[PDB]
Amino acid sequence: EGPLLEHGWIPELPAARDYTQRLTLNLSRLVNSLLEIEGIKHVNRLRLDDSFDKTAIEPVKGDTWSWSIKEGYYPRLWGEDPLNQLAQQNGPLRVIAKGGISVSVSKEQIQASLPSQSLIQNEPVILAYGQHRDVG
Amino acid sequence: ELNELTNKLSNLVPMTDFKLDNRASLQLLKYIEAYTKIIPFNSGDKYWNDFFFMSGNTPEKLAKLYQKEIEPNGELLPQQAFLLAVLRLLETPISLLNVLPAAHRELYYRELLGLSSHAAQPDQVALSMELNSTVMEQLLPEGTLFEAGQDEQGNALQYALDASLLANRGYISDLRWLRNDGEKQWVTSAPWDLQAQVSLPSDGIRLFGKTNSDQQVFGGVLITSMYHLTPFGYSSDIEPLEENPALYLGFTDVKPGQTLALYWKLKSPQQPTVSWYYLDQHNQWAELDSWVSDGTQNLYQDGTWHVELPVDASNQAEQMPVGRYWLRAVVEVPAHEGALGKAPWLYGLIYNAMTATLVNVDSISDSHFLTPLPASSIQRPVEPIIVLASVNQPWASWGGRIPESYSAFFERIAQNLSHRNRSLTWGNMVTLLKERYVSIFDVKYPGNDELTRVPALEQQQLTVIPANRYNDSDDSLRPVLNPARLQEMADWLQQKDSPWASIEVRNPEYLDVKIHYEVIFKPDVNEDFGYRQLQQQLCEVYMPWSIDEQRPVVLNNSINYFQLLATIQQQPLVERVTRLTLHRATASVEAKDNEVLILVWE
Repeated sequence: EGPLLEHGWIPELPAARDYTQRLTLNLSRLVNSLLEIEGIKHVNRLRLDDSFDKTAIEPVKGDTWSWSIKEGYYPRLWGEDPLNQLAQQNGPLRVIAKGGISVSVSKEQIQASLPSQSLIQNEPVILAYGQHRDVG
Repeated sequence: ELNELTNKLSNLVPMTDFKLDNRASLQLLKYIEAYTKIIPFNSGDKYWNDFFFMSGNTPEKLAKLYQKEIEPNGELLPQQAFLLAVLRLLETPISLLNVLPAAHRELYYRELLGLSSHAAQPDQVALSMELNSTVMEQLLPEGTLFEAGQDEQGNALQYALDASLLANRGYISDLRWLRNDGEKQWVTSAPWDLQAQVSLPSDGIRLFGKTNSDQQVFGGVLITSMYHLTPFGYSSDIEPLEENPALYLGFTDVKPGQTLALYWKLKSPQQPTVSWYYLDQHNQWAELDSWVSDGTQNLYQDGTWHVELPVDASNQAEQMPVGRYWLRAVVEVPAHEGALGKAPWLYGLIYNAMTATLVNVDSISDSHFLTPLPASSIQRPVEPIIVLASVNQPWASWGGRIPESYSAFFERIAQNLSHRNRSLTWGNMVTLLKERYVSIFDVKYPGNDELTRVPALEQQQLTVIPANRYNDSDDSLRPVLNPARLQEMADWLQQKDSPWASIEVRNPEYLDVKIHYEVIFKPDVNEDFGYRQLQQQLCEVYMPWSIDEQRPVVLNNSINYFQLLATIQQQPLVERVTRLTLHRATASVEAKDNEVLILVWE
């Protein structure tokens, strides 16, 4: 339907918000996307540790989950993600397993279990020839 | 997996979930790939695994062709289609090997351990049998058969009476009571009157309730100090008016030689010890309790009771209507607060009635035992009795259970080998109450912190929470048993337990945790319809005992703040919530011991 896409087809759009105004990010929808996975039974916390003040991200009127990033910026939630944040056991993400045992992981171990995407190229569609017959 | 044999094989053996070989066909070809890469294809660096998987064929693709995830193309390499033909043969020794641990278990229970399986349980039904106008008396023995229709794929369902009643023409014309709510003023209700043709209304009347058909007894609004005016007519002499609610039954077209047999359909919270009185020609009530042989346990449960109507009981009498014979019933309701301490609920009452049990239990297929048989079904007997006019069932088919399936028979014997009919531990007390009693929804243990602080606490208190099918107190969200049958559950479990274990069951007090949430909905819905609809499923999940016909699902005392917040999000009409504001009478609230949480939305 759309324009010619050499890589993949995009039948559904991600519905990107406009960048004329500042943008709220509502995370109350996140929990069931987080509750989905097999080993996860629930989540215990959802907050930010005072790293929003550099661009004055204000939480909107009453709800704890939403935050509004100021005009130009876009979220980068964990920059240089596993080695900087997730593996180091500083706790940006604290896993609690069997009451309290609270196990952790390194950087390279989760990349093997990470889904690796595939670069796909879309060749043009043609009808190949049949056998030429001497009707002449 | 080989659907040609495994239909024949699964029908003979139970074939449980566990398999001795979880070896899938994709899992097998990776095992044969690591095997063939050792075997040397001669005088070459390449091995035999390059032969068996030659041209664009990986073992993940060959498993796709075998399981037919890919349509089978006409050209496959012959040494590969030789290999896929072998795995089609090897489904046969594997499928006979998976069927063996199901047969090893059944050999253990039946051959060595000697255990049997439960047979089908016949269900009985309330049956009211009215006569014609042509005769007065008609006798029918034990073992006459009534029926309605036929079971699917099998025989007809017959019902037989257990005791030989004799029928008489007559009915329950009048049911009225006096109740004593206040001093010096008493009210006179008339729910059932055949002479004004008004019926027993709305399927069930609260006995001694606010009917608004009452008229105050103005002869007794001041106590007498007229011909001695009392309720329902003039009395000959002084008669006491005691603080006891009592109901009067009006019998019609019955001769004093004949007997009367009622079936009461009752849900009573507590049993009232009743005494029965009948009219006389001297206008004095006499005791009837020698003649009553009741199985309703003084109006506790539903049951039949037959009374030969006593000799010298008089149709014509003072202080009562003259047309009908009358029976008095004095109810001693036990003193208790709330709607628990009130009267029975009285779904209905039928005359000339006697129960009827199922005749042949082995011939009937399992489809009939799944549901209770429907109401107003049996309308005729098997053998045509010509003087009979009609039979009818107003209610139908309590009790009766399925013949045991091999899945549920294994769960039954796995319980008997775990606790062995002694309630010695906390877990054994939880299941042993749950299998025997059908009124129990769940039992929850008394917590984690309680068993570790323990400065010599002998007394243990199991907190039972019942279903909405069997609750005596009139509260849908808070179901309570009466303490007499609640004490009887302790007396059953005292035998199984240690003699030093003083064990008693109670209902837990209900903590109310309130929430005040704001939530933005779909663009094209009104929020008041959206608030009410979302509240019902939220009331259902965290109070599963409240909604009728629910299987008992095990659920913890703790409610999580985020698992609550996610459960709101899975409704189809929700879009986004703002805040929850958990308000215990914002974090996750955990239930203190002997307490159960109930959500409140205002």
